[PDB]
Amino acid sequence: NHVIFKKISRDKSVTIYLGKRDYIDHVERVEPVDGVVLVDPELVKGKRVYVSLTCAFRYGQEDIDVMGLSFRRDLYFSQVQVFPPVGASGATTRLQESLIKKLGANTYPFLLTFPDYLPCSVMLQPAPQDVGKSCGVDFEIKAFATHSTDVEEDKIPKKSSVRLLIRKVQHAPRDMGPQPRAEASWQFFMSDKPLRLAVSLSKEIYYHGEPIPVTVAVTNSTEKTVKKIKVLVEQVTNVVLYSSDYYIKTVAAEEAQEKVPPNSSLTKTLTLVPLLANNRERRGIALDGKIKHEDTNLASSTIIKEGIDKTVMGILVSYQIKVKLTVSGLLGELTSSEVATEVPFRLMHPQPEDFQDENFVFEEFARQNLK
Amino acid sequence: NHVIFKKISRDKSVTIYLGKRDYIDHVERVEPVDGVVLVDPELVKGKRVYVSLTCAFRYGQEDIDVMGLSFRRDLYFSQVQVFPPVGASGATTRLQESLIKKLGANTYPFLLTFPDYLPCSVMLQPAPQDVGKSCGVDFEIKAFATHSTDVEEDKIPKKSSVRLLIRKVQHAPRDMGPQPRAEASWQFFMSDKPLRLAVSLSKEIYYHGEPIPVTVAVTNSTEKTVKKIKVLVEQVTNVVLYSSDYYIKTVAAEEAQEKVPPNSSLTKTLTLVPLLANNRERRGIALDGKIKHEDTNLASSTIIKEGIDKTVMGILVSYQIKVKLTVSGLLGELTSSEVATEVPFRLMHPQPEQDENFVFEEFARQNL
Amino acid sequence: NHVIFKKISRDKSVTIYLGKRDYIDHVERVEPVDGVVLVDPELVKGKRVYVSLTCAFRYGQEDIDVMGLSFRRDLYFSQVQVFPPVATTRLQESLIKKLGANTYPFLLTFPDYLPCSVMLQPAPQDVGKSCGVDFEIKAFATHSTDVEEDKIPKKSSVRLLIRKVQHAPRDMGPQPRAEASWQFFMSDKPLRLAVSLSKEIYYHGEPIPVTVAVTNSTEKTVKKIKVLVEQVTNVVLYSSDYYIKTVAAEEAQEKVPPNSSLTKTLTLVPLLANNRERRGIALDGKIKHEDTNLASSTIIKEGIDKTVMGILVSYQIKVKLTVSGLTSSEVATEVPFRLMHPQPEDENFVFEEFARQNLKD
Amino acid sequence: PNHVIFKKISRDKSVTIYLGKRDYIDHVERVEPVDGVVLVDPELVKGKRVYVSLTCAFRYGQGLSFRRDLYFSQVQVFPPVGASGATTRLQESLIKKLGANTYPFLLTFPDYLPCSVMLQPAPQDVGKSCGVDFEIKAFATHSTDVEEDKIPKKSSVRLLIRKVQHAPRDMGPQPRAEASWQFFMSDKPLRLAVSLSKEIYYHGEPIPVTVAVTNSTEKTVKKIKVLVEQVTNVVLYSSDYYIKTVAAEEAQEKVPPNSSLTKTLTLVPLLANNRERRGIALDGKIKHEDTNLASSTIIKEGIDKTVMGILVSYQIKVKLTVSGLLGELTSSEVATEVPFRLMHPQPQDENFVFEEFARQNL
Ligand SMILES: O=P(O)(O)O[C@H]1[C@H](OP(=O)(O)O)[C@@H](OP(=O)(O)O)[C@H](OP(=O)(O)O)[C@@H](OP(=O)(O)O)[C@H]1OP(=O)(O)O
Ligand SMILES: O=P(O)(O)O[C@H]1[C@H](OP(=O)(O)O)[C@@H](OP(=O)(O)O)[C@H](OP(=O)(O)O)[C@@H](OP(=O)(O)O)[C@H]1OP(=O)(O)O
Ligand SMILES: O=P(O)(O)O[C@H]1[C@H](OP(=O)(O)O)[C@@H](OP(=O)(O)O)[C@H](OP(=O)(O)O)[C@@H](OP(=O)(O)O)[C@H]1OP(=O)(O)O
Ligand SMILES: O=P(O)(O)O[C@H]1[C@H](OP(=O)(O)O)[C@@H](OP(=O)(O)O)[C@H](OP(=O)(O)O)[C@@H](OP(=O)(O)O)[C@H]1OP(=O)(O)O
Repeated sequence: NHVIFKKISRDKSVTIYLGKRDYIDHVERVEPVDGVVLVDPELVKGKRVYVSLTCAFRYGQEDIDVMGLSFRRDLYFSQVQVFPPVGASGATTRLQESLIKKLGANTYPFLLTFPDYLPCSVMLQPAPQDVGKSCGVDFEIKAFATHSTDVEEDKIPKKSSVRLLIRKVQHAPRDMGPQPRAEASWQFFMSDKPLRLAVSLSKEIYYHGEPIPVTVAVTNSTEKTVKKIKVLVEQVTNVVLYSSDYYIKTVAAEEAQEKVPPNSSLTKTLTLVPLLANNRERRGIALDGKIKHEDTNLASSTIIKEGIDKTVMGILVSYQIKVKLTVSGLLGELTSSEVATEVPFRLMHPQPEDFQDENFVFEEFARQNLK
Repeated sequence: NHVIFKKISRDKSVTIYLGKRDYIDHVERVEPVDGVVLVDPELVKGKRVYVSLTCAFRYGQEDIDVMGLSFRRDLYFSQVQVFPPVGASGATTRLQESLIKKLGANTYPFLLTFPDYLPCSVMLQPAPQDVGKSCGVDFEIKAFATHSTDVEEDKIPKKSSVRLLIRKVQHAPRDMGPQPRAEASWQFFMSDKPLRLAVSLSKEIYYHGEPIPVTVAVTNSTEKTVKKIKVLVEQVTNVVLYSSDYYIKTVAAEEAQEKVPPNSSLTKTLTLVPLLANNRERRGIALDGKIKHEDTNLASSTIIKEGIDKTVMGILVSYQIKVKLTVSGLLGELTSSEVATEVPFRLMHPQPEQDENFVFEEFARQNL
Repeated sequence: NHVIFKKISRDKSVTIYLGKRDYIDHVERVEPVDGVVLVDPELVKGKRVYVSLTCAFRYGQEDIDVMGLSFRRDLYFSQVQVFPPVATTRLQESLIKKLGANTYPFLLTFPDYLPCSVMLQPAPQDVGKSCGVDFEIKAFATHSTDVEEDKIPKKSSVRLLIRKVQHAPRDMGPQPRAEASWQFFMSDKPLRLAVSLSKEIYYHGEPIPVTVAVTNSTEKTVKKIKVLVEQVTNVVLYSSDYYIKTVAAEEAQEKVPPNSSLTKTLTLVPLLANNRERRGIALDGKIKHEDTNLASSTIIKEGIDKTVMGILVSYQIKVKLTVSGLTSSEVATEVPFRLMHPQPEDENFVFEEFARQNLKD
Repeated sequence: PNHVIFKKISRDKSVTIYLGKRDYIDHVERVEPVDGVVLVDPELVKGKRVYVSLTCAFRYGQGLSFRRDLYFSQVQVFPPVGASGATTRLQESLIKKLGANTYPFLLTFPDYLPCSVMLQPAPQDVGKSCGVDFEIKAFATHSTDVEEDKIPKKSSVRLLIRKVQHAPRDMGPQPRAEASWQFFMSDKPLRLAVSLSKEIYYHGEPIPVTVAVTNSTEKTVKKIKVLVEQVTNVVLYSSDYYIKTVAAEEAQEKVPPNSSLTKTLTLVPLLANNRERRGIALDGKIKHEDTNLASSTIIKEGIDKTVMGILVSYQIKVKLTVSGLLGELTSSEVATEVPFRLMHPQPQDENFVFEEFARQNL
């Protein structure tokens, strides 16, 4: 059963059908938006019906289209005509061809393609402690009807329109970077001996929901005890349009039970899973959708393409493993600083997959809320 | 108008005020860091506020897909309590007394002294051709607030803290004593006939921006021609912690093509001024600050104190005048020889020398 | 039968005879090099013959298409004249008698500030180049003309690469056990590891009785115990190369469950013989020679800068505990000890080529 | 112009062999095959078979003490085999110019052979004469009795050709060496850097050796000597070793305390430089005029070096004579080596002049 997402305009004149809510970016290419518009022929008599794909960065408010939104920047706009029909007006995908058959003769196809220079779905609502405002990158699919007045002013009524907020979701490319690895050593004041920390991850790209095995090697040649080893997944968010806001938040944390006594070395693998589920507080962190929606996750790592200015991504999201060592007789006595190293990794969704029609269930596009 | 440098914590609970960005080391003693912390009493209710001075050597940089590798050694750490007041700083300066008056109650003094065994501000980012990694000696003044609970679980909150990267700048001492010319001579025998090179400087210590008069005296009793004379100021950098990196870079150069023929002598005085300004490329040379900052200069000569192991200086910086003579060899020979000598000198900043009217300025140093 | 080691110059003008290939350093003093040079009087007419003792640190090897890079530092040089002649040992007096009237004595002494024979050829996985400390005894002839123009002809010379071998001193103070203990808290409950050796100094070939005592008051299980002899090598001239290699190992699968304690004594013998791979380890001679052993522990003398030793060699017992954690954690600790040769103590002479015997696989 | 053709005739005049060259080019990628023609007297080869063999052999001694065959190949020229038409223009042209009793042969070289190398020891040298020889032999076989065939010497003719090493299309990285010495009681180093313009030099080409002495010592570098040393390793039958100076240059410059000199000396390693032609690896006999220094051996990937018979390599040796040193603070020389390779440069009918194969003497 292929689930199809539909939304109908206030005036019932235009209905939009999409195969998915979420379209895959796997770096090499992006999945195009293929769907159909079902028009009521009586209600579109002498009208033109279009479908637009808009990518926009917004800052100040929670939607690209709200009265007195502090700042909007359009990253991409594309528009096609569905009605009256253009060319052969035959489908291009099996989904379209199948939907046209299942829905009848007032059904017209549209295909809107994504370019390679766009970010993925990223948005952020600040927590009470955070300076800076709500911002996001939204993807709007809008089917709307236009008509002519005798005074020579075309009209685009809201009641004749349907807008869907789709997600552009980051899935992994064919390859991945070298095994992440860090070495750090500290010689404390009045010490002749190093505290050595080595950190390794199994791989460079992890999937949302996948456990991250952080292997930690503390070599303690000091007379001090490592009292605690904390391993964090930190999310780093840089708003790079309108306002240079910066967020760094723990989205996963594990504290080892082992201490590392003087003149000894411990090697240990801690497993973390960075998940929105882990976080009571869903504000102050880069998400791929609205806080109130259930299908909303952590933002995937931004992947900047060669020779694309990072500013047109709007919000930069990166992840790192932070290993923090609490050392006895140190904080207050010999340092006012932390003992930590970071290892960067990328977090995204898994690689994508590699005769008769399908059986269609219809569902309202509106995403499900939490509880 | 005395300019005062202020910086405020993310949470606005703690603000730090310093008389200067740069504290003078003149060998005999180092200028202490005297300043005040302005605390918001509502936001530090039942908290302690401290100020630390940390000197640390660091080695390692962030390369993409290159293994993360870092080394830090603390060369000095000191901490006083500013709030609630106890007079940890043991006494008062006029600057503190004046700033307390101008800023209100909730203003509390701190004094952190430097010892005599520390290097001065030295750091280095490698150029593409250079083998080793970014390293430096940093001086951090940090004002931070702790809770009664933050001391027990060792998570001093970042938003309640403010850190300034000050410079420890090398000035010459007073009572320097009268100064010998820095001079040497070499006899290069070529077919048992001497090419004599004497190099002389006016003095041994020069100041940043001061012209260096290099007198070169070539006495050529050989049958060969000195075809070319190059005079350089070379900076020599030895990283002496974690990794034995070595850099030698020209920071000033003068080339005459004026020639010294057989059985003749030339004396020539070239003036060179070693300046960071002269260098398009600001990487691969020891600086006293970040490349991107405007107030950044060439590092001063390291001054190792009696009975201090040079390794605790982290980066050794020295300067020398290099004289290169291109010598012809015998007429119809497709190639010539080059002889060179060095004269060391030291490069540093000059000897040092009712309320005031205070202008307040963000600590952040100006970019280029 | 006292075996005497001889070697002759290309031109047959100078022949050198030594009592030994290997001279004993027992810390208090070093055995001096006493030998004789046999000259052909026809071929040395109006020439001077000298014998030099050189100790030198060397760094660098010959790699194809890799930039040639070498460093040499002489740590000691001494020279005496043997011919024409200018104390004596019985060995010299006896050899002079047995060899004839063209035989002349030399004595070269070692000072107390030198390392012992240490060298290293890197294994494929190792960064850093071949390096070593060599001891050369060289007999050579100069002409009345060679002193005026700084040339010494190679054919008139003969060089022996002797070893300076580290032995323990005599009348040594009695030895404390080499022992440490660690408490590894896991959820605020201690895993205690004690490691103890019978003594501080062991001899090459001597078994090392390592007593390991795990007291496990944790809720976790010690799944596995590894006990190693590790050799640690620090090149402290020219390049700060670092090598750490297992030269002996025992791995029990013996487990220590929660709220229990196990004591075990393993015997290890750190030997070059144990190691198929003879590269990447500090040796007292060339890999290809049969008499070659593991380097002895470096013995730095009071107020001697360790850098003039060239290569620092130390040994330690490493204990690794695999501990459960639901995979597992591994904790490890070291106990240092020193490894060297035992305390030290006419004839009929057999003559033998100095050249050391290779490994007839 | 005039293509010179090398001919030799059998004692009995029955078989004559014609070659385009005395010397066949090995340029690493491939080796030039031996293409020639045999002219038979049809009366004197009536009912006989004529063959041509290419033999490569290592020899040691002067019966030869030791011989090892490195390669053997043989073709039939007479009676004619297949079409019997030429394969090269040289053959086709020679057949036309010489007549209908002329038959072609092609003998190919494989890639696993050394080049022409031989050595006659000097009086001071231990070890005997040895070399790698390349023989082209045309001979007739016949049968008078059914129990055997016979190979008479008078019906045969042998040429000793050279396999000459010419440079490949590529070249190794620029040769470079650094050496430093701390003398006993000297805190301070004597540094020597050596560089060559390139990795491959040609016979007769000047070698610019750039020498950089940095003298931080209180001693004087009194002399800088630069040698081209030839190193010869006999790797069959007897492990003989020769190292000989084939070129030497001494700079006039001294390097005084706390100074540095950079200086380029030019050397040309040539057999001509050497009065003594014995004890050095040559590409031919001492007595012949066209004889040169052996080219550098080029060992191919996965070929055991022993089948090369004689290994020849070249190096630049730089020797520094230092004051107050030899006798006082060392019994040793101050020197470094930089390896390089030495070989020959990268590599209508014609009008034929005929010449006896025998090489010209000095
Ligand atoms: O972001 P942080 O890790 O907290 O540290 C930064 C960083 O300082 P360091 O990396 O040298 O510690 C900035 O330097 P850049 O990385 O941007 O080059 C520095 O800026 P300046 O050194 O140019 O002053 C800035 O300080 P500032 O507040 O002046 O921007 C400082 O942040 P902190 O306020 O935490 O020290
Ligand atoms: O390299 P060359 O220019 O040919 O000269 C060398 C050199 O002697 P000279 O420099 O006096 O000519 C060798 O000694 P050094 O002078 O380099 O120290 C000498 O051998 P010795 O080292 O034993 O003196 C050797 O002669 P030999 O090969 O007989 O050892 C001789 O080379 P030639 O033999 O080619 O003359
Ligand atoms: O010709 P040299 O430059 O003097 O060097 C060789 C070489 O010494 P190196 O190893 O230092 O190059 C031999 O050692 P290997 O090269 O074969 O490893 C060594 O003999 P050992 O192998 O026994 O050390 C031999 O001396 P000898 O021929 O007496 O055995 C010695 O040349 P010398 O004969 O002049 O010492
Ligand atoms: O032994 P032979 O049957 O008489 O052969 C000789 C001999 O050759 P080999 O010694 O290499 O076997 C000559 O050698 P040398 O006395 O000259 O060293 C050689 O002389 P060239 O190399 O000077 O030519 C001559 O060759 P050729 O006939 O070309 O003059 C060649 O003759 P055969 O091959 O005809 O016997």
